[PDB]
Amino acid sequence: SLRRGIYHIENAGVPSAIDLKDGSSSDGTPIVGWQFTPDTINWHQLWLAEPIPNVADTFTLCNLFSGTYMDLYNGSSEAGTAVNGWQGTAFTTNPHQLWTIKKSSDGTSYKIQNYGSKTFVDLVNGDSSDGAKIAGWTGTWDEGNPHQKWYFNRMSVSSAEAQAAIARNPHIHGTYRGYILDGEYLVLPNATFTQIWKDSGLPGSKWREQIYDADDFAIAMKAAVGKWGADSWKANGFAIFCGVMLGVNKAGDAAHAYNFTLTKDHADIVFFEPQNGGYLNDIGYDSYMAFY
Amino acid sequence: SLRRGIYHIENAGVPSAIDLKDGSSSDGTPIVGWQFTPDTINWHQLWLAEPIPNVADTFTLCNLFSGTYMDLYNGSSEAGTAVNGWQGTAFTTNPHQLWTIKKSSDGTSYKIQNYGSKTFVDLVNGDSSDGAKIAGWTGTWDEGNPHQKWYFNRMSVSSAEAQAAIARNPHIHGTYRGYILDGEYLVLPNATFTQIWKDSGLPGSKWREQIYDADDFAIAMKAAVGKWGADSWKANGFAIFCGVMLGVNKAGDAAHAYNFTLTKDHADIVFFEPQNGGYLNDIGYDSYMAFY
Amino acid sequence: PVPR
Amino acid sequence: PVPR
Ligand SMILES: C[C@@H]1O[C@@H](O[C@@H]2[C@@H](O[C@H]3O[C@H](CO)[C@H](O)[C@H](O)[C@H]3O)[C@@H](O)[C@@H](CO)O[C@@H]2O)[C@@H](O)[C@H](O)[C@@H]1O
Ligand SMILES: C[C@@H]1O[C@@H](O[C@@H]2[C@@H](O[C@H]3O[C@H](CO)[C@H](O)[C@H](O)[C@H]3O)[C@@H](O)[C@@H](CO)O[C@@H]2O)[C@@H](O)[C@H](O)[C@@H]1O
Ligand SMILES: C[C@@H]1O[C@@H](O[C@@H]2[C@@H](O[C@H]3O[C@H](CO)[C@H](O)[C@H](O)[C@H]3O)[C@@H](O)[C@@H](CO)O[C@H]2O)[C@@H](O)[C@H](O)[C@@H]1O
Ligand SMILES: C[C@@H]1O[C@@H](O[C@@H]2[C@@H](O[C@H]3O[C@H](CO)[C@H](O)[C@H](O)[C@H]3O)[C@@H](O)[C@@H](CO)O[C@H]2O)[C@@H](O)[C@H](O)[C@@H]1O
Ligand SMILES: [Ca+2]
Ligand SMILES: [Ca+2]
Ligand SMILES: [Ca+2]
Ligand SMILES: [Ca+2]
Ligand code: NA
Ligand code: NA
Ligand code: NA
Ligand code: NA
Repeated sequence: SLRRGIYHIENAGVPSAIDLKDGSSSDGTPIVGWQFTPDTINWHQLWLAEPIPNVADTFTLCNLFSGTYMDLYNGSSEAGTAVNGWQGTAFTTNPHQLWTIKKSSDGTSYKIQNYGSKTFVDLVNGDSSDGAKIAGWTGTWDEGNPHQKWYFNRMSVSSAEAQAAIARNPHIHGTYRGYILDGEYLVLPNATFTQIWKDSGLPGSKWREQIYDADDFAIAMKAAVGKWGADSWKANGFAIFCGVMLGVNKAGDAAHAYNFTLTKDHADIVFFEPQNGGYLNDIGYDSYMAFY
Repeated sequence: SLRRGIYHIENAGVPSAIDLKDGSSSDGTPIVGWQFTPDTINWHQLWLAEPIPNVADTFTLCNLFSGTYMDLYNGSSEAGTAVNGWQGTAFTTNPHQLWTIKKSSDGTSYKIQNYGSKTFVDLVNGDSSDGAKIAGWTGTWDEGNPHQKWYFNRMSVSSAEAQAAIARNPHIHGTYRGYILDGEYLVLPNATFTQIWKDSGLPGSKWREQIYDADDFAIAMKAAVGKWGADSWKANGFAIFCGVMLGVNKAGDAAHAYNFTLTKDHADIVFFEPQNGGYLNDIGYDSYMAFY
Repeated sequence: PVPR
Repeated sequence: PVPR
């Protein structure tokens, strides 16, 4: 089963992602194929999949940027029916905005079927052009047709997955306690994490005894990433991943506060020094507390 | 013994505080008597007392706003010698900036003796006027003279005192853990705490599921009070008191994030709801974690 | 539970 | 100790 989370949905035949054109929130904004840059935020190409209770393998797909939903125009079963962004809600009964998403016959890519029409999301003619039509189209669950096959590239972690990444780190103190704040987190590329730090004003901040020391830098960086999340995205029901840690040195006679993020593969954490924007696999402290 | 901390130093005879005139950081800025408003920040009238190691009951007195030190001009023992703000450091050997501070003969007020001159801080003629001269003057430890007696009104708590205030609160969960970040905290009047909240932009922020929910409001308010501390004061070696708490309801099936501050008497905590600027003695949750 |  |  596809898990709740944020996905970059990439065609199996050509390197085009599912893109809400210009990120527009207007009802009837086309959803098109468009090229993408790996290890960036692809602003118009992130989709929050919300599972519908009591309907197997069926979701709403909310564009993270617009807050509008993938919508099969008037729910038509005609091949070539427009797929657009449309206002909706996460747990709608509107079958225009309900999608059954199950593994294709290759067992790695998915097919996306409209719950009402039973037609499939189709990159028409496998066109790799920027702005290529995506439509509802006749098809079957089992056929090889790459026009209708989609890799769901997972961009988010659960709190359970973030907890597992911390737990397998070699720099955790015996007394460690973690405090989880949210459920599902967008994982930032370091390039984006760095840009939020640069735009925070922290690079210019000076260390001062107690009044602006490590704990002030680490909390300011978490607040900046929280503010950036709310200001950047119109969808709800996720958070941005940015942790605060307190740590103690080997000798047990000095402590430090810092941030952490996750690797590309979501398996491990990486420490971030908000006083100089450095990423470290070893920051010289073992964490005794985190909140994220 | 006077404890390390921040003090509002009020004459025992007339309601004048020790004031660094216009808060100026210029060397030789007069220190004068000036009237004050209780339950405000008296911006030019707060003094950080730093104990000198291996010298009994002897301190530097650093103006919180200017970051400059109470200085007996050229260390003269002549009655009427100027007391000014002057650049220095927290642990100086300059006897112009070293003050022996011990209880007067009334056992409640203090006298302030220059370590070098052995003359006392004196509100000349007990003048209650705004801008009245304060000078080094002949005197004795035991005499009743109110010109040379000073109430040290304590404006800060230690981390130990903040921990005690939390521990005697009736809304702490059995599983509570606290994480202390700094050593000595300026306690804000609610009027100032509220002003920092109003100027943060949080009053305009909307609740949004995960992406800007209670934990985002509480962390944003702590970051705002941290930023205000660094931006407002030039002294180092203290922090501003503002806590974050996570709490769980009676039924154990809902949790919430919020802030807390301290009462005027420094004995108890008060909860602060950063989503509406309310102060509460009961916020409907029992704290299972705090950092402050 | 988780703070909201 | 205390974080710095
Ligand atoms: C190259 C081409 O691929 C397949 O045709 C696709 C279309 O496939 C789908 O629709 C057709 C009916 O038009 C049929 O229902 C099929 O089972 C279904 O997958 C469709 O993807 C369109 C739009 O992109 O492109 C092609 O026409 C295949 O059936 C054709 O024989 C041919 O190999
Ligand atoms: C009203 C006045 O109070 C006292 O005199 C103070 C001064 O007191 C201090 O200095 C004098 C010498 O001038 C002496 O050394 C005394 O022990 C010491 O406390 C001083 O505070 C000045 C400046 O404010 O004001 C008064 O002159 C007292 O000794 C006088 O007899 C008289 O009662
Ligand atoms: C927000 C906007 O993002 C980029 O433009 C988008 C564009 O982005 C994708 O396509 C471009 C090339 O045109 C790159 O491959 C990006 O990596 C992709 O994410 C599309 O989403 C289109 C259609 O919706 O909208 C554009 O605004 C970027 O080029 C802009 O400078 C800007 O940052
Ligand atoms: C920062 C400045 O603070 C106030 O003015 C100070 C003044 O403050 C004290 O005296 C006033 C009356 O003049 C009130 O009692 C305050 O409660 C006191 O704290 C003095 O410190 C003088 C001399 O150093 O400097 C002034 O700037 C306030 O009146 C101003 O509006 C302003 O907020
Ligand atoms: Ca939350
Ligand atoms: Ca601090
Ligand atoms: Ca600290
Ligand atoms: Ca949140
Ligand atoms: Na349209
Ligand atoms: Na379901
Ligand atoms: Na002067
Ligand atoms: Na001492």
